[PDB]
Amino acid sequence: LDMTQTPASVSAAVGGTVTISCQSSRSVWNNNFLSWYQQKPGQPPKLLISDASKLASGVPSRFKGSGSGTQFTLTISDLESDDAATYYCAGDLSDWIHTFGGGTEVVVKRTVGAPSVFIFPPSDEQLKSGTASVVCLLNNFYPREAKVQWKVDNALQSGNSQESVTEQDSKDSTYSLSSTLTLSKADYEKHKVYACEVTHQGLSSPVTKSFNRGEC
Amino acid sequence: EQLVESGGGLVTPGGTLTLTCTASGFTISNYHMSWVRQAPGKGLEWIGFIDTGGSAAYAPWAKGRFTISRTSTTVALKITSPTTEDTATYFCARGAPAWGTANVWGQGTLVTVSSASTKGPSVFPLAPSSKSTSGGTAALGCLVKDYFPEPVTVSWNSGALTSGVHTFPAVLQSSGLYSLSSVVTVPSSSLGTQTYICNVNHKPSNTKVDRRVEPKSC
Repeated sequence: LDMTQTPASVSAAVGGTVTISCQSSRSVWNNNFLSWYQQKPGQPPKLLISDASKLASGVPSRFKGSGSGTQFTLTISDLESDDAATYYCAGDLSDWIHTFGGGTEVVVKRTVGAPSVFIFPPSDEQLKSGTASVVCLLNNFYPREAKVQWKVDNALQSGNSQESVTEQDSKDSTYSLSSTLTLSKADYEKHKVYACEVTHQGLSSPVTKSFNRGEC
Repeated sequence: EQLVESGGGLVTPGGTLTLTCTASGFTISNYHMSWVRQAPGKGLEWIGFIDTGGSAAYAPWAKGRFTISRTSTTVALKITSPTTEDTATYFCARGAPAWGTANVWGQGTLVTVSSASTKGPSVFPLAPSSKSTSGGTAALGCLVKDYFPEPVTVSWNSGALTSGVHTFPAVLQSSGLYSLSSVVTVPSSSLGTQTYICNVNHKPSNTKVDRRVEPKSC
């Protein structure tokens, strides 16, 4: 690659330090035409540093750029919860070669926390249209990995769910996850017990939330 | 200093789309302007840039498929014969990415390359209950189902409610339509008193929906 950024992911607790590296295939222009960016979901990337070490406006001094020629480093000291983001270097390698590194995810380390679990039945409105979505919410947990198992009258459901996970929260450093089970109205109304079973490092044993179709 | 992008949206494969950026708080003709794209879940990729004289340079992969131009007040990117591989968020960025003048970027606009039709969402309640409350705290939300293309935005109580809100990334369903949920945790003792309304906007279909979410009468 013209620009090799490593590692893919780096992690520290609040107050800690993370180090991100970028190596260009040939020396960048003026030996220091290298910038660093921070990007959060739904946003354009934000310039942190240009000219290898020069802080952009509004950027705290705890973001430190160093290096020259082909070898550059971003050191983030005094890590904050709001540093949870993906970071990119960008280089000008002369000959109009402008290129980005592949990016580095920064994970803020945090005390292990179990999810709070909620299950939601399909709405009557949706059922009228012939489809039933059943939703299980896993709220505010850490670390990211979690397992959801759907059961319908104790039959394990497979291949009919999809899940989505939020970015790490900028304040409390947790994740949340939603899982959606999709059935036809006809299949939904043929069964009683709907259960969401959750496995996570913060749980000594799986947590199950359930409802009985129709019941209050 | 601000860049405002426009011109994105849905485009049929092999078609042609053009994106435009204008500037606020600075004089756009005084700068190089770059275009950068980012495919869903992927990294940043520099497409090309254009100098103050109107001379453009491109990444090797981008040549012939992208055209960058400018006027005294605008800079534009034309996408030639798009495939599904060109589906991405496109940014206009001042200068070049390594340069100190690249501190100003447009918000980014999604280009979706697809033959499929625009479709607005249905919005369903995720109602609070006994299976949805723990320790005095309940959860509720909205299921925003079956829309195309991205994006949708969700607010609660017209932006007055932000604490404890989680709006999930959309999932592409096997039907080819998107779905997402937005949830919020609230006091269970509030469920009878307080009003909770999710405000859904799907600008691609110019669809707006307000859904009030309350415990189901059972």
